[PDB]
Amino acid sequence: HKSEVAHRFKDLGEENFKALVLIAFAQYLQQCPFEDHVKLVNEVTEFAKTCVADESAENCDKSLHTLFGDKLCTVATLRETYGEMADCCAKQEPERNECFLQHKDDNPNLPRLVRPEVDVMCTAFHDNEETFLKKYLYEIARRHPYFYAPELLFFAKRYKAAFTECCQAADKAACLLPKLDELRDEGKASSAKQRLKCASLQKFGERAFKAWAVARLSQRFPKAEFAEVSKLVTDLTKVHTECCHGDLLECADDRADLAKYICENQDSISSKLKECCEKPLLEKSHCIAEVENDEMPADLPSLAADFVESKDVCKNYAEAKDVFLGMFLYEYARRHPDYSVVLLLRLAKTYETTLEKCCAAADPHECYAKVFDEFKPLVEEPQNLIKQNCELFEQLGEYKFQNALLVRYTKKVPQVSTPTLVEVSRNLGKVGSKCCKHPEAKRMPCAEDYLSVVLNQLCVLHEKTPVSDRVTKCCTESLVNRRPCFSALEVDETYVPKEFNAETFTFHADICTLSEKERQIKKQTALVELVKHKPKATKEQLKAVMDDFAAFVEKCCKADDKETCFAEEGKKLVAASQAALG
Ligand SMILES: Cc1cn([C@H]2C[C@H](N=[N+]=[N-])[C@@H](CO)O2)c(=O)[nH]c1=O
Ligand SMILES: Cc1cn([C@H]2C[C@H](N=[N+]=[N-])[C@@H](CO)O2)c(=O)[nH]c1=O
Ligand SMILES: CCCCCCCCCCCCCC(=O)O
Ligand SMILES: CCCCCCCCCCCCCC(=O)O
Ligand SMILES: CCCCCCCCCCCCCC(=O)O
Ligand SMILES: CCCCCCCCCCCCCC(=O)O
Ligand SMILES: CCCCCCCCCCCCCC(=O)O
Ligand SMILES: CCCCCCCCCCCCCC(=O)O
Ligand SMILES: CCCCCCCCCCCCCC(=O)O
Repeated sequence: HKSEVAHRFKDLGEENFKALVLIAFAQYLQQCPFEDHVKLVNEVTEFAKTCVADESAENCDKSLHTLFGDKLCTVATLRETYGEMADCCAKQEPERNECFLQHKDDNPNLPRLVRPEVDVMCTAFHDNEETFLKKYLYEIARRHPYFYAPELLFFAKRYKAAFTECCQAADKAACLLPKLDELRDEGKASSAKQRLKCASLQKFGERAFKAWAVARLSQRFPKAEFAEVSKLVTDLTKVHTECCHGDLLECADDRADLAKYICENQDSISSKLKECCEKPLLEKSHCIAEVENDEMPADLPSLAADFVESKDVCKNYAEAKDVFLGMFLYEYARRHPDYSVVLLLRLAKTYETTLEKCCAAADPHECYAKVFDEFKPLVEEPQNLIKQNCELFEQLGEYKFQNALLVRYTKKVPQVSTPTLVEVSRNLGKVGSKCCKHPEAKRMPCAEDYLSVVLNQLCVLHEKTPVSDRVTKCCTESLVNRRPCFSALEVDETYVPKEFNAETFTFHADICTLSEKERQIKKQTALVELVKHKPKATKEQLKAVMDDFAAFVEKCCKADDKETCFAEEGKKLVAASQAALG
């Protein structure tokens, strides 16, 4: 408007305003103390208020970036603490803002943030709700300088809502701790997703991204016209290019403009944007991003007509291959919400691979008159797995099932950090329950969304601590082949069973006194180690020793003494195993 500051304050509101400014500065000045950021926020906020009362007061005409940069440069110890970053204060705005971007650190050498006791958290919440929430928001923000601010804000309110509900409950911990875990996990998945897209836009390219967006937007807005979808994909692409550069304000405006365009064209995109569009800026785009799939028109012909029989097909394909394959993808995508984008892309690639060789023959219509046959095996696969796993996830519960993955993966690539094997296994497990719950129509898309992050996380580690090239092969394979690659790893047969060591299996009674998350992650570390020492063991074998061990501990937690039991009735089990498996 006449003043940017004013305008952002007016529609964001004072409370949200204060919290975003805090997250902003917390992400650059990651080293300064909370108390300092509060002075800052309050200052900036008093100024904002100045521009709201008189939208023409001194300096209110300045742009946010400018103002932001000016405040960053007033920090007395900028150069002493951030050193080179302080040099940014010498450039002329555009360059300055760009300079600040590139100096923001991502590996803040800061201590892991620990979860204090429920009683103290609850007490802290109660005594001073704002300092408590804003303090932790500041803590999460300075350790994650790239986590999109608004989204972090959105998480805070969930944290606030969980304390609010739990701290005044009967069994606080049992109420609170699980919700805090659902937020930690969820919070990590979100961080991972946004870095993955920005990475993909880098690797795979702007085109591949678009292909991905068309598939995704068509499943969500099946009723819209290819032209309409296509318009949204071009915009969606920019939004994410700019956003991936890292400027919070630019990124925010792009998401806002798009969300507004979508709401002003509702009846041309979806009939599911009712709610979201009534919401205020902040929540609007976010809301839209999680909207449900509109229903597809019952009418809808079939792909056969326009993509196989129809004359002009090779003609349409040569005039605009990209737009053409875009329409294929679009038409298929909107008819199949239950497919994972990536699956939709193999289909699209395959179709392309056929028209490329087929429109080169003397009579194509014959060459490609059976493409849809090549599609069946490609679709059946991801489906059949989803079934094999989700069904198995029944016989056994999450934990007992994570123990199946655990063994299966340790035997594929046994030369991998045992604690990385435990994390990945457990993570796959959670993916199994977060999804297998959904109906046979949201499964594949869910898995795709969660398996991806888990897979990238596992590649990032493998990238930093390489070991097995097979994984490397999968980690450097194509966007569309990553998963199948992993799903095709066979048990490794070159493995040299790990040197024995009874210590790795030496246990004590200190475990009859540990929470689930504890007991588990230990019964699982031995299980993994047990496979690396005798990978030639079978499921009947391990499903046996897993019992001779489990029900063994219950016998030491049922004995007057323990230490002896956990060594006496132990070792007795070790030998009874180092024999029954050799
Ligand atoms: C990245 C991220 C982490 N967290 C969680 C994970 C962190 N612990 N660990 N590991 C915890 C630190 O308070 O917050 C969150 O709530 N939101 C987020 O966006
Ligand atoms: C669609 C989607 C996007 N994101 C990313 C993309 C958003 N940025 N942009 N553009 C970012 C917003 O926090 O989160 C996400 O974390 N989960 C999702 O489901
Ligand atoms: C905008 C974010 C506001 C966050 C307020 C967070 C309060 C978090 C307590 C977190 C305890 C986490 C324990 C853990 O991750 O292991
Ligand atoms: C002086 C510091 C000013 C910081 C202002 C931050 C404003 C953030 C607005 C974010 C709007 C997001 C809209 C959306 O995601 O759809
Ligand atoms: C203003 C944004 C409205 C977005 C509605 C999005 C439905 C999105 C499925 C999106 C996958 C998006 C990836 C990205 O945005 O970078
Ligand atoms: C208006 C935009 C139309 C875009 C049409 C895109 C068609 C993309 C086919 C992409 C195949 C990608 C295969 C791969 O990335 O490995
Ligand atoms: C020790 C490192 C192990 C890394 C394991 C990566 C495993 C990826 C598995 C994907 C499995 C899909 C299974 C299924 O669909 O039924
Ligand atoms: C404990 C792990 C449970 C895993 C269940 C995995 C279901 C995976 C479905 C994968 C579909 C992949 C589709 C694709 O890659 O194109
Ligand atoms: C040298 C002998 C090493 C034995 C290692 C045994 C590891 C057993 C893990 C058992 C996990 C059982 C889980 C369950 O029963 O629900």
